[PDB]
Amino acid sequence: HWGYGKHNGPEHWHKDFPIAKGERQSPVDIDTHTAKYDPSLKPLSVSYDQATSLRILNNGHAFNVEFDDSQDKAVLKGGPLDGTYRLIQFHFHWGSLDGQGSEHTVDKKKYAAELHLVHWNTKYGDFGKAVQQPDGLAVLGIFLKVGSAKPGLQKVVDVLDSIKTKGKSADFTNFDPRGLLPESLDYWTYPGSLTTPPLLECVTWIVLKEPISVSSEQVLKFRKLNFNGEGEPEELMVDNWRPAQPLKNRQIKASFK
Ligand SMILES: [Co+2]
Repeated sequence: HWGYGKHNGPEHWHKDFPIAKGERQSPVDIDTHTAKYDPSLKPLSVSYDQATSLRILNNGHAFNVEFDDSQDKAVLKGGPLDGTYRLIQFHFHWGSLDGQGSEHTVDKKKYAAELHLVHWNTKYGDFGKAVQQPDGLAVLGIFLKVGSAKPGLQKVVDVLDSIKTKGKSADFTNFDPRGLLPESLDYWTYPGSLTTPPLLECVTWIVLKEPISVSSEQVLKFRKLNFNGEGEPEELMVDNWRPAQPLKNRQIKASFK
């Protein structure tokens, strides 16, 4: 099936998913010298106080921390968005080396990892309907660099041993995603896609300018996860990132001067 390996990686995905060569694919390189400030934009509103995390799952590609999205508990509004977008899950993309791992790049810079907080537009009723719409999803992307530890990440790191292999899950209640955010909510935004198959062009991307720092120990534990299932030869879960795709007929807008 699709993956990040030697014979099924991003360069092959177009055979099964021809939209991989589409007009609004993600990620992209963010050129800070061509993105333009848009005074029409508003501040982001991140309302995560009532978030209800449920479970963490190794899906064979990354791990998802899943939320109750059956009410407006953890929502994203404002910015470029019209309406209300509910948090369904977050996950990360990361490298085998600290010099790669992010999906978006900034002036061609790769970060060590990238956090995706995935939200769907409540006007479409559920996630599966939302991904069929151009304005179905809002993904808040946050870069990770290696430096100091991120205290709010540690609960995630310490459950990883329990979900080492594909298809394992564990209870993951009472996790506060606010502990993953940087100080600033300044952002870039553009229209794009899911970065994994089916690569649907349903995402308003909101990529924060300020990275968070995680420690070398935290990243090393991410790199101990496995793509494989239990009882199969070990394939470390690293380098689960798609490279930058052509911008084509899009503009990246900044919320900040
Ligand atoms: Co992602």
